[PDB]
Amino acid sequence: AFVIPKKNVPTSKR
Amino acid sequence: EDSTDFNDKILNEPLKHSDFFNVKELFSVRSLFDARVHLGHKAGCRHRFMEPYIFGSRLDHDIIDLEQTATHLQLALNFTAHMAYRKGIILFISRNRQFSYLIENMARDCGEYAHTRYFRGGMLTNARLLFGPTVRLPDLIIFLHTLNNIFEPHVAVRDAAKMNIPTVGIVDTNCNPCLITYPVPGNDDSPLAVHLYCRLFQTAITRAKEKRQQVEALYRLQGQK
Amino acid sequence: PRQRAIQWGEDGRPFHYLFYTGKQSYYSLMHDVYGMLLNLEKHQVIGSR
Amino acid sequence: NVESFASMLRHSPLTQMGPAKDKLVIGRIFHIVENDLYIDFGGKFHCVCRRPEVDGEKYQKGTRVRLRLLDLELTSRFLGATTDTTVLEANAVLLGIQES
Amino acid sequence: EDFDTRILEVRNVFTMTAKEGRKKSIRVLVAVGNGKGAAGFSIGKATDRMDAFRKAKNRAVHHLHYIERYEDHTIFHDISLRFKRTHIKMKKQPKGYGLRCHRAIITICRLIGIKDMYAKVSGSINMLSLTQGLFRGLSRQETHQQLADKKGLHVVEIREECGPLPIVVASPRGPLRKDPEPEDEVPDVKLDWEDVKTAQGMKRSVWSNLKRAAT
Amino acid sequence: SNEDLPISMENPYKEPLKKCILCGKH
Amino acid sequence: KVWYESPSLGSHSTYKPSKLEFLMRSTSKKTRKEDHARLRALNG
Amino acid sequence: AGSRLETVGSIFSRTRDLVRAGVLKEKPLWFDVYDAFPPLREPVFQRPRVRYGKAKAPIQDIWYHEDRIRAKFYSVYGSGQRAFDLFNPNFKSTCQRFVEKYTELQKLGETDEEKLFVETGKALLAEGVILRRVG
Ligand code: FES
Ligand SMILES: [Mg+2]
Repeated sequence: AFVIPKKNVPTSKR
Repeated sequence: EDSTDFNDKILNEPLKHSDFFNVKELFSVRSLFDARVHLGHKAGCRHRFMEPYIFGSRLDHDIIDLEQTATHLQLALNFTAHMAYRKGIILFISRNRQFSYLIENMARDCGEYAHTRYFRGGMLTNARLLFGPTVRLPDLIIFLHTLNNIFEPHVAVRDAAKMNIPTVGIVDTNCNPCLITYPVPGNDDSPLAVHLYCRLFQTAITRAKEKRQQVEALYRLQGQK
Repeated sequence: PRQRAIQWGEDGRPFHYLFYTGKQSYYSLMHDVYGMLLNLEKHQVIGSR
Repeated sequence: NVESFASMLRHSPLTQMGPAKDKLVIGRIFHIVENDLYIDFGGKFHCVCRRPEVDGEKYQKGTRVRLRLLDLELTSRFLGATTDTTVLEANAVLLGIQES
Repeated sequence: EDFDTRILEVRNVFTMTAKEGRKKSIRVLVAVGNGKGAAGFSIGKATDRMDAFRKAKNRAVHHLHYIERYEDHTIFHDISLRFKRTHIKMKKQPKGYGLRCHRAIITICRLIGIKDMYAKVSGSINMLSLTQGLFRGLSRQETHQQLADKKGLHVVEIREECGPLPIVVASPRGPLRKDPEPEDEVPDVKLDWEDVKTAQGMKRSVWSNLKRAAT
Repeated sequence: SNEDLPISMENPYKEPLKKCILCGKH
Repeated sequence: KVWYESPSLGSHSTYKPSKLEFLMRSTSKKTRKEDHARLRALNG
Repeated sequence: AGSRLETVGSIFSRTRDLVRAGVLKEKPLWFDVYDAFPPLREPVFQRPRVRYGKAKAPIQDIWYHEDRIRAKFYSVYGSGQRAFDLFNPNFKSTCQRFVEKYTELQKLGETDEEKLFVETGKALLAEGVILRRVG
C-alpha cells in the first residue's frame, strides 16, 4: 500500500 | 439465537414452495387471450431475440405464443411476489404516456414506486449524488414498456443491470429481452393488455405484503406463549 | 432557508411513490391535475396572474 | 379438456377476418382530443379519425361507430434502416355511427 | 483494504483548444485486484496526474471482473485471442513455472492471483488493448466443472509426475452420459506455428528461455 | 397431435401482381 | 444509405412541425445535422 | 465494491462470483429468490446480429385449411355489408357461417371444390342470408 494526497476537505461543501 | 429461527420461519420458508403465493390462479391463457396479449407488431418490426417467443405471423402480424407467456408470466409474478414479501422496493418504469396515469396509480395503490416521466441521466448509476449517500435504490424494477418514445431500449434496462437490480419486463415483438431478468412476452400497446398487467402485478404485490404480515403476526403470538 | 425533510425512514423506503423521479412534488402536482381533467370528461384575468 | 392457445387463435374473430384491407368493423370511441376521435376496434392499435362535419356532436366518448379498415398497423421501412418505423396506430376510414 | 492498485500507463495528452492553444492533460490506466480472482481496470483523465490516479483507481473498483483460476495458481486452459490488433496467447503452466509474460501482464496477474503462466503478445503492443484484451480472455475461460456439466462426462487429469493414476477433477452434477465421446482419428484444430516450431526444435531465438529475476 | 395447430401452405389471400395497361398486348 | 446521411438515432421519431412545439423546446437546443433536412424537404 | 460490467455475464453470475471472492460482504435481497426460482434464460447481454445470405427467420406464416374457402368467398361475394364486431369473442361473420356450412357439406362425402361451393351458397339463401355477388 502507498499514499496519494487526500483530495479535499469535506467542510468545503454546502 | 432467536434471529436464525426468524429468518428460517419467515424468510427461508417461502423459498421452499413452488408457488407460495398462488399466483397461477391470477391468470389463464384464456384471460390473456381476451386481453389481446398475443397481438404483436408487424414482422418488419420484429427483433431477432424475440423469435423464440413468437408463435407465428398472421398476415405479416406476429403472434406471441401465450403458452410461453403463461410460463414466463408465472415466473415474473412469483419473483415479484417474493420481492414484495421480503419488503423490497419495487419500481415501475414506462415511457408510454397513454398509460402514465394508470401506472402511477397502480404503484401508489400497491404501496410501491413509479417512474413514468423522462428518465434523467444517472438516476440509478449516480443515485448517491442525486439523492444522497444513504439513498436506497430499488430491489426490483418492473417495465411495463421496455422501449422509450424513440423506439430504443429504456436507459434503465442497461442501468438496472449495471446496479445489479433484477428487472421484470413486458417484451413485445420489437423489444430486446437480453438484459431483462424475467421477460414476459406480451402485448404492451393494447389498453386491455396493459390494464391486465397492472391488475396482476398490483394483486401479486398486495397479496405478498398481506402474507408477510400474517406470518409475522402468527410468529409473534406463538413466540410469547 | 427552508429545508426539505427526510425523504425516507430508517428502513430506507421512500415515503412518496414518485421519489425516484427526483421531482416528486412537481410530478405529484401534475399527476393530481391530470387526474382532475379526466374526471371532468367522465362527468361531462384583470386582477389575477 | 382445457382449450389450447392454438385453438383460441384459430377461432378468434381477428383470425377469421383474414386481411384487414377494406373490411368493415365496429369501433368504440374511448378518447377525444378536439376533433380527433380515438377509436378502438378490437385490434392491437387504435385508429384516429377526424370528427365528421355532419352530426359531429353525436360522436362522444363511448359512441360505437362503423369503420372501413385499411391497415392494422401503419409501418414502413425507410432507406438506410435495419427495422421498420411504426406510428403505433391503425389506418381506418370513419364511415358513420352504428345504431340499433 | 484488500485491493491493491497498480499503474499500467501514464500518458500526457495534448489538446488543441479554440482560444488557449495546446493544453496538457493526463490519461492514466490503472488495474486493481485483491489477489483472489477479483480484478478490474479503469482509465482516469484529469489535468493533474494525482487526480487521474484517484479517478482511475476508484472507478476500477466498481468494474471488477472475476477470474477463475485452476488450483488458485494458473488458468484453466490455454487462451489465445485477438482484441483489435493485439494478439495474446496464454498457456496453462504447472506450479513453479512463474509468470513469464509481458511486464504489464505480470503486473495484472499478481492482482488477479495467477502465479504460473506463459503469455506472448503479438501485433500492436497497445497497453489499453492489451489490458482489456487480457481481461476479456481471462473472464471467458471455461472451468472444469462447466466442461463436465456441458458434456455430462468426467474430467480426468493425467499428470506425468503421478504416472498413470487418473485424477478426476470434475464430475457432472446432472446425469452421467453412457456413450463415449467420439474419437475423431485426427482433430481439425488449428495450430500455432510458433508452438509447433518449438516442439520440433526448429525455433531458434537468443532471447527465449533467458535467465530472469523471479516474477 | 393437435388439430388446431397452423398448417403450412401458400398465402391464400395473396393478391395478384400489378399489371401495366399494355400487359398481354402486342 | 447514401452519401446523404441517414444514421440518425431518433429516425423513428414522429416529426411534429407545429407552432406549439416551438414554444415547448429547450432554449439550449440547436438544430441537429439532419434537422434542416426535414425542413428543406417539407418546404419543397 | 461491485461490478457494473453489464455485458459480462449476468447480474446473478457477477453477484455470485463477487460474493465468493469476498468482495460483497452481504448478498443482495434478490439473490436468494433468483437462486430458488431462476428465469428460463439467464439474462446475459447479447448483440443482435443481422442475417446475411441464406439465413432466414424461423417464424412461419399462420394458415388454416379454411383460409382457402375465405379467399374464394371474399373474391366471389366480397366482404359482407354486415360489420365485424371484434369485441364479441363469439362473433360469426357471413364468411364464417359460409365456412361452417362448406365444412359440413365436405364431411357428407362431397369432394369436388367447384360443386361444394355452389351448393353452400344455396343453403344460406334458403336460410335467409343475403349473398350479393360482386360481379
Ligand atoms: S406488367 Fe407490363 S407486360 Fe406485364
Ligand atoms: Mg408494442
